[PDB]
Amino acid sequence: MFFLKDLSLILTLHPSYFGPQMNQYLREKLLTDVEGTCTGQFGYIVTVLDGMNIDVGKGRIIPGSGSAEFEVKYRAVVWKPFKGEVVDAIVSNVSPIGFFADVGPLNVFVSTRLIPDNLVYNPSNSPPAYMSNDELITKGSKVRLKVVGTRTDVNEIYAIGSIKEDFLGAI
Amino acid sequence: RFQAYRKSIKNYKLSDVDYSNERDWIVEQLKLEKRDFLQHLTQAHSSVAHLEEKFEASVKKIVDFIAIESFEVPFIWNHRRDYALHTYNDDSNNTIIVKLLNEDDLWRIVQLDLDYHSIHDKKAALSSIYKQLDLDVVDPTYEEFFGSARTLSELQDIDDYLTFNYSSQVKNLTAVMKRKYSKYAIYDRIRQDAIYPVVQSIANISQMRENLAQSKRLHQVEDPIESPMDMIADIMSTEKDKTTFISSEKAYQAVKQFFSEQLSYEPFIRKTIRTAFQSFGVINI
Amino acid sequence: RKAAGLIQSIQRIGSNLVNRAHLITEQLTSKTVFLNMASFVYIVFDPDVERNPQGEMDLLDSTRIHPEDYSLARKMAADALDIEDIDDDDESAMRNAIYEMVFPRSPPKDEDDLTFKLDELILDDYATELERKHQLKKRSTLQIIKEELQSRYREI
Amino acid sequence: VSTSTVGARRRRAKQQVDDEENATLLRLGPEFALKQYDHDGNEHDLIALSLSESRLLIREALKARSRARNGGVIDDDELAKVTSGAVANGVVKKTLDYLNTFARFKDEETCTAVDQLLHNSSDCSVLHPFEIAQLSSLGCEDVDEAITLIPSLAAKKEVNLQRILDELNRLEDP
Repeated sequence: MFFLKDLSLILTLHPSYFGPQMNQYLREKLLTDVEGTCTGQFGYIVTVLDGMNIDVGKGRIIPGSGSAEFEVKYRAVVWKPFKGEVVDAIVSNVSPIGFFADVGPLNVFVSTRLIPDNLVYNPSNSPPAYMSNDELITKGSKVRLKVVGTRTDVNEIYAIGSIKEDFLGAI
Repeated sequence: RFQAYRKSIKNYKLSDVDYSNERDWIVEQLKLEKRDFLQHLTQAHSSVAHLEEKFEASVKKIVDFIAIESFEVPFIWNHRRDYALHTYNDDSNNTIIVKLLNEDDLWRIVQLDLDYHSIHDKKAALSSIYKQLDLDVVDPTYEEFFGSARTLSELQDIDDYLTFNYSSQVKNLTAVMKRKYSKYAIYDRIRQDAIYPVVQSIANISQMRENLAQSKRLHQVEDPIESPMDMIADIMSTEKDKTTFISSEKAYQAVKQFFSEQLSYEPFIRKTIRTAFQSFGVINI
Repeated sequence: RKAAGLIQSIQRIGSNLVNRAHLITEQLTSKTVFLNMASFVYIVFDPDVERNPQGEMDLLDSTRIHPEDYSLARKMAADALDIEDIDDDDESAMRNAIYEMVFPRSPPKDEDDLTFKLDELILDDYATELERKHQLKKRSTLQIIKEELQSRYREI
Repeated sequence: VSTSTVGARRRRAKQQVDDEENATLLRLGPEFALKQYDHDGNEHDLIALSLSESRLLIREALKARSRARNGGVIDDDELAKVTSGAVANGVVKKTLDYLNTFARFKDEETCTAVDQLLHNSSDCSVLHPFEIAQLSSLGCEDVDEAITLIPSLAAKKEVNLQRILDELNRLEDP
């Protein structure tokens, strides 16, 4: 789910960049170091609002190392999945152990043990799919799934979905 | 090994008709795959008549062994290779051995029999679906393309054609509730709407199918006495109560898209395009 | 799984298997599995134990010849010996004929063993006779049998 | 890396059950609590975003940045290529693809009307912003379906759920 959050970043600048263009350079450095990153605490930062008018304040010189430390506060759009949430998805891969879907930047893996039994995996089909009499879910097929668990990594998030309840599966 | 191969196969023991169909499909698959080998054998050994007929007989016998008698490949190759080679005598009556098959061909036999056992369930499902449709008149296109159906792609084409041209009937049979939106609901509305007669008047479906199958003109597409815009606007004005369209241009676009869907779901166009691409297509990156 | 169960059953029964038929008699396997695996598993024959004619350890069990073709191998051996006294149903005489052919009590005076005389037999005639009697294409099988008699398990 | 405006949170002895993330229970954790603080420390509400609002905001910000980088002189692929960073480019491409392929409302005025309906409504004055975002995003059609997908709305039976759903379906472009 997408949100607006007020975040802050600590930026350290080498003395070789102490020029008139210091502020703009700090802005592009912030944009390059925040746009697209993935933090387990917050999720995924997709964009920074008002990216060219961010206040940086006054940097403090670190005693003994010369480099200046800047405290940058900004508002950004953040997306983070939650346990027990039902969202739309697009299937990216089909495999005997289960199928992998994509919910924005997040890639969700659904095991066969969380798939209804009638959706038997068909490897002979082109492309291979988990199909039933009235349902056929393959690569590129819209699916509505509920996120059950989320795994936190260093700079990545792994989520597990399920389609075993009602109003789920193919859409 | 056979148990591992057949673990996913719930229904294995086919009927005699299905067994013969499997043998024919396997023979055709090998002939398509080993066309170069068969051609070289026929060209080099042109003196012997119907070498490929003996090849088909040997393939049928090998399939019989593997399926009915459950014989592993090395046992067949070490104790039944007499069937796999045809000993003919030349004009000098010298005994010449002709290695019709190799062990790799027996592995191909196993893979092909597994493939046909897989597609047999799909073809039975399509047959059951058609029987549930229970058409008053048997669709000639259905029979013509089902008789020549070999690949699962053609079975999928049959399914798409049947579902498109009987969307209301298929939906009723499903009914005979999760609010999944039928992608053919708009086309069903067009069928129910007063503009569907115009879609008929564009061209006769049966005449179109006959002309396409013949590949030459059997009937001439008769142009209606009034223009598409004229007829659409006239019917909209005279049936404002039932014409769900807002503007005549919207009805025109709906008729065009319905005709496009009708043409797209025609199995013959898809089959011809697939054959052309498989024969003369190129690869670009 | 099947090999593990088979070796466990063999170990429980005894130290070794006597002959291929015991794979069926001792309930060691089923029918189709035995038929498939029959020729690919063997027991090393030993002329020291051959002394008793009643030896259950068949000599053909140390060859690629299928157990279903042991009678055919015996018939070919009788054909090579050129002994017409034995009919086609005296299996004990066929066993003694194989005993003499492969392990004669008296070594041959010349260097041509009795197994060499199998080359004088015409395989095409026997194949045609078999195909007429029971509709069997077994000429390659007869060739393999002759090869096995000429050398037991030649390296391939 | 980035630090939230909420700090402190030192050691204690009590342990609470409203700490684990759960969408059904509407327990979003401390950093996503209902009450937030801005850079001035004033009171602030949690700001959820539906796919329509998120798409509008991301498109506006990206096109503003693209215009600024060109000296103030539409395609999603070009707009994604505007950003810097190959991984960032891929992430924004994936987000844009998701938003485009599931955009219920691609028009500013439709989204504005939807937000006005979901905010100014007397029944919706109690609705959690997460519930509002889920309703505007999933595009549910039935009261039972919405309740099954959103367990929180089951306990809120003072909501004109069916007519609001029909209003959303009407506003949804067919």
